[PDB]
Amino acid sequence: AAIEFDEIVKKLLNIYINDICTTGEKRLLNNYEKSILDRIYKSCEYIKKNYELDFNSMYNQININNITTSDIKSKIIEALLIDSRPSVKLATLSFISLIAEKWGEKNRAKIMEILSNEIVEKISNNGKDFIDFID
Amino acid sequence: AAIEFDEIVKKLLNIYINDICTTGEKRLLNNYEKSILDRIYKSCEYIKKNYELDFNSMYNQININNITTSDIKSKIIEALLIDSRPSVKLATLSFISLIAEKWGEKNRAKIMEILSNEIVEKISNNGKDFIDFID
Amino acid sequence: STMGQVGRQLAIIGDDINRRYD
Amino acid sequence: STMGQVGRQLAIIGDDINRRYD
Repeated sequence: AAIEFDEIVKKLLNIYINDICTTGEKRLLNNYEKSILDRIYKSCEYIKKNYELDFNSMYNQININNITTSDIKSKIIEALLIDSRPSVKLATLSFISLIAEKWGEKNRAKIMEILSNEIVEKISNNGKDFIDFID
Repeated sequence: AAIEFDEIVKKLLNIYINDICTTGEKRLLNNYEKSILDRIYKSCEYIKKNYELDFNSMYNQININNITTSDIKSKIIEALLIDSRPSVKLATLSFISLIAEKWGEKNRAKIMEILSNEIVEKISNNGKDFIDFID
Repeated sequence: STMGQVGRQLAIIGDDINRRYD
Repeated sequence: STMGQVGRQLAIIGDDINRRYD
């Protein structure tokens, strides 16, 4: 019959349930975890604001068309592979956060499969030192 | 060295970047879409509050251990397969929202692969009538 | 015949939603 | 030798972050 709103509903339902998932996840964090998570939001926003042009230049490097997710992942992780100070972890995470912000029209999967496995493991390594750095 | 915070960092980084993704997605919605999405949040919260025990009973039916994601999906979709009025779509969506809220410790994927493909298509069908129902 | 309980209840809730939204 | 530009810049930003957080 009238199909002209079908895609809108599908799109808004995915956004809606992904958000409830996050809420469900946050709800089971204890207060210490909630406090660290908050520090992560704030530090990354600070870094994204203060290195905006750096990040824009870096963004244009990986927002080209002739590139796969594995290649983007390789470009981004390269700093950590040789230098894993928490400052670089924060820079790397903040950049990934910027990409997430900018790829709103893409499938969430194409941001999450940048972060997942190797990069998140590399950042999580010595997580205590990372937490100590931002807390 | 000190590994005892590694899993916490990994967990909080997944929650953090999934949330930024949502924000990136919401940011590119136009005002009409933002208004419909808001109606979805509110209607579902209303239904979840008003049919709490119904939903708890239904929840216990699919929160057992001897069950796969495909079976859970089959149990939930069954109402729509024969009765696709918007009221049942809203009930179905609200129930899925409840599950998302309660499975905070599970991988997000095990909520999202309930909704994705067949169920979201079934709800999105005649989306206009669905929007008209809640707007 | 007989739906699974979950679907049976969602239809019940659905009917009730319909009745009050009128 | 020479990192890809992205990694080169993240390391640059990283150094700068380190300097101010002191």
